[PDB]
Amino acid sequence: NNSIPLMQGNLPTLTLSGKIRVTVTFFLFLLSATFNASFLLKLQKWTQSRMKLLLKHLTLANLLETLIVMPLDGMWNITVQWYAGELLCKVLSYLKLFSMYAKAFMMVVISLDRSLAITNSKVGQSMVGLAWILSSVFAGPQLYIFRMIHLVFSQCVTHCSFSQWWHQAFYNFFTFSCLFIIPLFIMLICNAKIIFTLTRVLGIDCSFWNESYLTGSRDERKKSLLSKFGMDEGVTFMFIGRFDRGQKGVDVLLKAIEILSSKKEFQEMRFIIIGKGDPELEGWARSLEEKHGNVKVITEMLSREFVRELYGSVDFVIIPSYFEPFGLVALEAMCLGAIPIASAVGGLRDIITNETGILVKAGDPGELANAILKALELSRSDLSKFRENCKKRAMSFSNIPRARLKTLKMTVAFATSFTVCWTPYYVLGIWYWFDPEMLNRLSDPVNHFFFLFAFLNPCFDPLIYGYFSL
Ligand SMILES: COc1cccc(-c2c(C)n(Cc3c(F)cccc3C(F)(F)F)c(=O)n(C[C@H](NCCCC(=O)O)c3ccccc3)c2=O)c1F
Ligand SMILES: CCCCCCCCCCCC(=O)OC[C@H](O)CO
Repeated sequence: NNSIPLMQGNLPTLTLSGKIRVTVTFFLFLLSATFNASFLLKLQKWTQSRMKLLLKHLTLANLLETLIVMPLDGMWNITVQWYAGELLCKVLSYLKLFSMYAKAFMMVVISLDRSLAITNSKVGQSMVGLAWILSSVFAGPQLYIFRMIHLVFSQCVTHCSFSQWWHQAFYNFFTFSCLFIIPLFIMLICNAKIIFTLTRVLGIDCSFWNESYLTGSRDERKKSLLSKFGMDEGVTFMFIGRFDRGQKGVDVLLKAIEILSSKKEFQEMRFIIIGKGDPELEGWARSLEEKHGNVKVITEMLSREFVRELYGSVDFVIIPSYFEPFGLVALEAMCLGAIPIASAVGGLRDIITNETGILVKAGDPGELANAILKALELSRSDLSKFRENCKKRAMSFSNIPRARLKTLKMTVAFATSFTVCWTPYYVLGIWYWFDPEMLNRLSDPVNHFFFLFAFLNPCFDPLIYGYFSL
């Protein structure tokens, strides 16, 4: 009853505009074929690494899915009758699923290898072998379950092949998951990690944010700055952010300061808080600026050159944020030698280790107060190895080899192309599965369009490599 026309078209006859549309499909077939062909040749002529090893097998599955499904579904078997024989109906139904299982499992193997590469052997080729293995084993049943029926005219269908209704439901469910949904799952997850890396890497201009441009010794830099402002020398914490309520944490710091205000070791501490935003939060800071001469507040925005000034002079960066999935202030800061004190709320949770700063629970004014107190209790011993750890840790987060970087940006493009182009094709597939009478509500122009939109992905893959090839 509720099956899927995987090898059967839905046009009683061929309209003139149908013959126009098949010619237009022939175009996209030709763009795809000659391009993945000319990209395959580029690869062997460039063989006379592993990221090349995987692009060959992806492009090989691209060519294979283009040569099999574009003529089958787009040019030939588009009417409701099967014009070949029973043998070519079981072989072609096999090759159709085989070439699509293979294209997906290649995007899975690349998304998996590159997600690992952000942390030259045999494992490289055992992945793509498994990909061709699974995709050939998963398409096996299509040889037995498809048959040519002539009850009139002939068609290549699964009718009267499964017994119970559950035998067929689980088969088509298995086809959908292992064709699109499960790969999309594995892909989106692996490419989510690569997105975090790229954001950090392409987000720190290390050619600017580095300590080679500073002048002289670090404590000279601090004396000179602390009297530039107009306070005397002491342990220095700094905050630079938008004055926000429930967002960046300036209220937490301010209340933490007022806890630390009438205290025992408050006299040794300097605080430079910087930022503009809501107005009631500035009057709080600026009132602590008149009650205490070791609290400077700067709401005028500064120069790019003067932020690097401070990161490599202050003793600590207080980063009391509520939500910070990337953490670039902490990486600029650490790149210049400053020690971070931040709330474990995202990238700060991942960026600050045990020997690279002090993490605290977010949103608590106290506890931050005790962190600021722990930080000063460990300043009596001169922290030089402590600052080199942040310099090197933040260095790695912000820096990536050029070569491994283009393949990183490449993989994210491959995935987005697959996610974008194949999602409309396959949801109408699952939509049809739940309600077959949905087909009676869709154009021939839009059925044709979402067919072409899907095969934009495999013929633009070669374009994605070439683009990120400088
Ligand atoms: C496990 O399920 C699977 C597995 C693999 C592929 C398909 C698969 C998908 C996802 N779509 C997308 C699609 C629809 F489903 C329904 C409406 C519109 C579209 C559109 F996006 F194209 F607009 C296809 O069109 N075909 C083409 C398929 N006819 C095969 C013969 C060629 C033709 O029909 O001319 C078909 C047509 C209409 C309904 C169901 C199947 C597919 O085989 C599939 F359903
Ligand atoms: C847009 C269609 C496909 C998109 C694939 C995105 C993969 C999902 C991971 C999202 C991670 C994220 O933080 O997204 C934010 C990104 O900076 C958007 O500009």
